[PDB]
Amino acid sequence: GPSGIVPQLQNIVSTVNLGCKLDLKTIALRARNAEYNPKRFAAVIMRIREPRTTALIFSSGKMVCTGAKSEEQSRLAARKYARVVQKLGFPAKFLDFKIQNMVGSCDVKFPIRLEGLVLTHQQFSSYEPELFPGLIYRMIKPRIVLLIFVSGKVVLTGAKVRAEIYEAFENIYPILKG
DNA sequence: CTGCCGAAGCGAGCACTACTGTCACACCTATTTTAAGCCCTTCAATCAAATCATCTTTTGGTTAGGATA
Repeated sequence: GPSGIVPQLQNIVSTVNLGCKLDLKTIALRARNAEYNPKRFAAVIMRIREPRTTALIFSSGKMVCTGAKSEEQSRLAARKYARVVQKLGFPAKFLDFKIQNMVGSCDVKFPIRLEGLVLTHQQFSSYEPELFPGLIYRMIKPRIVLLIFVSGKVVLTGAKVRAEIYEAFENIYPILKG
């Protein structure tokens, strides 16, 4: 059963279609929050604290936002940037909101001997202590990629909802225990 | 007044990896979030090697406990 520690989400990734053409130079000229460094990259990157997130905008009318701790928080930040662009003088719309990725982490509070895991799980676990200190495991159900360390803490990514993170956590937990 | 054919020296066949005309798709980086491990600096707290001050062990000379020659 559960060890009493829940996987806390660390990140959320989401995108929405603004539905109109925008001028990045105009945004950099008007908005009190903007980049335009075309010498490096022709784009504008936002960020707000409530929710704590970073978003990025193009002239093509797409938005990519990331940084929240919950999917609904990410959507709130997305709608905040949509409001900002609407009051920037652009006819922005909050259309086709899609959630792309999230990151979570947890712990088991006992040491992990990676050698046994690689010896019994090499077919899906990649161990290489020379470059990346931890161990890499790719999980199929659901499409999750997992990082495991000796300290017992685990990083989970590749899901679309917190339920997937929890379910993968409890799938791996017996393996971590033994 | 023009023309044939020999003598000797040449030759062959057998021994139970350099550029150029394109072209699309790679190369390239705009950022988010971890979990333990990273390189270099850079100063600060602690340390230990070397040097200075002084007590003491002994090597040449004076003193009065001590003695021969």
